[PDB]
Amino acid sequence: SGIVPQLQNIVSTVNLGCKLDLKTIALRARNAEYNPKRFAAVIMRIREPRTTALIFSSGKMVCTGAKSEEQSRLAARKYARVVQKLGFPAKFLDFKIQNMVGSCDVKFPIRLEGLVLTHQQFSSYEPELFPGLIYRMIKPRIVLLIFVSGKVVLTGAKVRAEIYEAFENIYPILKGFRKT
Amino acid sequence: TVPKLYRSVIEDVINDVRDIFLDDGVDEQVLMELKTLWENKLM
Amino acid sequence: DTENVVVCQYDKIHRSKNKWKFHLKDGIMNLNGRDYIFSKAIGDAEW
Amino acid sequence: YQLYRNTTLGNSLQESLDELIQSQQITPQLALQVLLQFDKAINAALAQRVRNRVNFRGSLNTYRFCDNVWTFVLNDVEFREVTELIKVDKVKIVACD
DNA sequence: GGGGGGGCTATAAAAGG
DNA sequence: CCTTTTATAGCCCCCCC
Repeated sequence: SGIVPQLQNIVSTVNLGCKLDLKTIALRARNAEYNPKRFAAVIMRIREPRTTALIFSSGKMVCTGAKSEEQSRLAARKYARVVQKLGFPAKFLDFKIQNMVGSCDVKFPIRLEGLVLTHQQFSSYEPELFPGLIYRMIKPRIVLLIFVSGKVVLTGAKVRAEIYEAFENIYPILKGFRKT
Repeated sequence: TVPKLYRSVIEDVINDVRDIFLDDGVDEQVLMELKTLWENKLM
Repeated sequence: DTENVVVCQYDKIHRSKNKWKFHLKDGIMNLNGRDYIFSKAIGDAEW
Repeated sequence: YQLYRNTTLGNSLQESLDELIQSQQITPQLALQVLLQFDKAINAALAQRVRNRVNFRGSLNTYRFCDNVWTFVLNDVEFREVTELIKVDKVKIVACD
């Protein structure tokens, strides 16, 4: 296909390597939320790259929302620099992408009920519960959400190749169920 | 309808602290100075 | 001249993506130097 | 809520008190007691007295939430009250629950 | 009253009390 | 479990137009 899955979300983690005083961070940093009674971490956002971080008092952090590996690492570097500037000796240890989400359109309708009937060992489809068919691919280990509209979501990837590979695998299967 | 609320609040506060000033041994004149200082600062 | 400020209490603050909606009450505002008051204030802003 | 102390009303009060404290006419404790009385009075007057609605739109520059208190900063805002327009380049909003 | 806006449902993954 | 993110999409209820 001249069809290329576009990355939509990446979740990464990194270890700042030092304990953090979350109250201080919430009071001095901009665009921060801290409500320990409901969630133990500070929630901070930045506009470029547009992402949301979850910062724990342990010093570990989760970065979400970026659309590229480089944007994910950059964003996390910025969050770490903010914390750094507030006076904490933050490091940048073991950065790692944990999940990647892609999406695309095959440009044609799909016979979902047909697909689930013939691929009972990889998928499940309950229209009343969720309008999308869930396909658990084994290689690569990726989960796809397939809709009758032809729109496809791929998630569970650790690297970009798994996303592309999973879509190349599913495309011919989907063509086999196009809607006349 | 705003100057009204302010008068309203100043009056209530002044009336409500009179006894405290008295219990502290502060001359009621000081209380009136407070109200005056306060009202004029608004202007 | 003025530091435009609003001091109030919130009923509900909401966000979707970068869309925020504010449901405020009992507020005293000082805008452009003048003083205002509201029992309820509803606002919208993009972040 | 010691929320309404940094308002025109509340600040003029504190300034007046500081003078009296400065000229030793009242003690700090008494001043504190007066402010406490003010809190009850302004809060009570707002809820029972005022009763109008306002509307505003703008771009959110920053937000913060800690100790259950929201602090925003909007830019190019437009405060709308039936009788029209109030435009401001910047406004800071502090809100207690 | 209704619509539209919010929420629910489903998917992956990390953080740590 | 709490929470965040994001593509996708049907059905639910409710607010105040």
